[PDB]
Amino acid sequence: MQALLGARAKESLDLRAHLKQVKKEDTEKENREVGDWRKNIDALSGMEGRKKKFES
Amino acid sequence: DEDETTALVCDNGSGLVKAGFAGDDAPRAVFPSIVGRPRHQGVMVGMGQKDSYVGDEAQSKRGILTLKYPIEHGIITNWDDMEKIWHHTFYNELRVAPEEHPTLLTEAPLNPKANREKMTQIMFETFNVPAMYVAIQAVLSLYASGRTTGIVLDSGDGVTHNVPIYEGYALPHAIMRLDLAGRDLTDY
Repeated sequence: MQALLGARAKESLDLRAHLKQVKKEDTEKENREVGDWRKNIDALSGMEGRKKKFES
Repeated sequence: DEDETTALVCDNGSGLVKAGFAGDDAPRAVFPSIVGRPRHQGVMVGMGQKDSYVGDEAQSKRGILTLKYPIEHGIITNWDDMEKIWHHTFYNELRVAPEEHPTLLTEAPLNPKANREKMTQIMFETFNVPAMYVAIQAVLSLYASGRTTGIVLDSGDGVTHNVPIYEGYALPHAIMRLDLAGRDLTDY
């Protein structure tokens, strides 16, 4: 009498687990573009004088 | 007297003319934009004395001269006096004959067209300059100041052009030309 509710609840879980496993495998396999970068600055602390350009 | 055929630069304002050669960081000499003329009757014979004096000569002998400015609020109207100033400037004091050097002149972007046209005509026809270029004060000011972007408010002797430039581009709809300059401040 319960054989089908077991089987039906399982079919739903197996499909949901499949679909989530597919997106999770890519989420976990590669993760660099999903991260961040230093984005550093210039400051010009070595600028002890004027440049060679006529504009400086 | 120069050892290279560099361009010449001559900043002919309504006040003074700054001039020297291209590539330097300063004019080599500064002359007033003046041609002077005696307003007195000569008394002595054999005194020399010119019909007109040019540049620093006009100021040096000014005690009896009326001194006129060929340029009014930034525009040349007396080209004959301009030619005298340029000949003196280029040949006697800066020691650069324009025939052997290309020449750059300066002006506000809204300076009436006759200014840029007459200056170009005189350097090519009376000086035989190999090339010409009339430059705009707003461009020249941002280069001198190390900028590509900014507002150039040139509170000079003649007219103030107030010209914005961004990333090297003119923004002409935002130009505010004002008929106020150093000559008026002096008059006040």
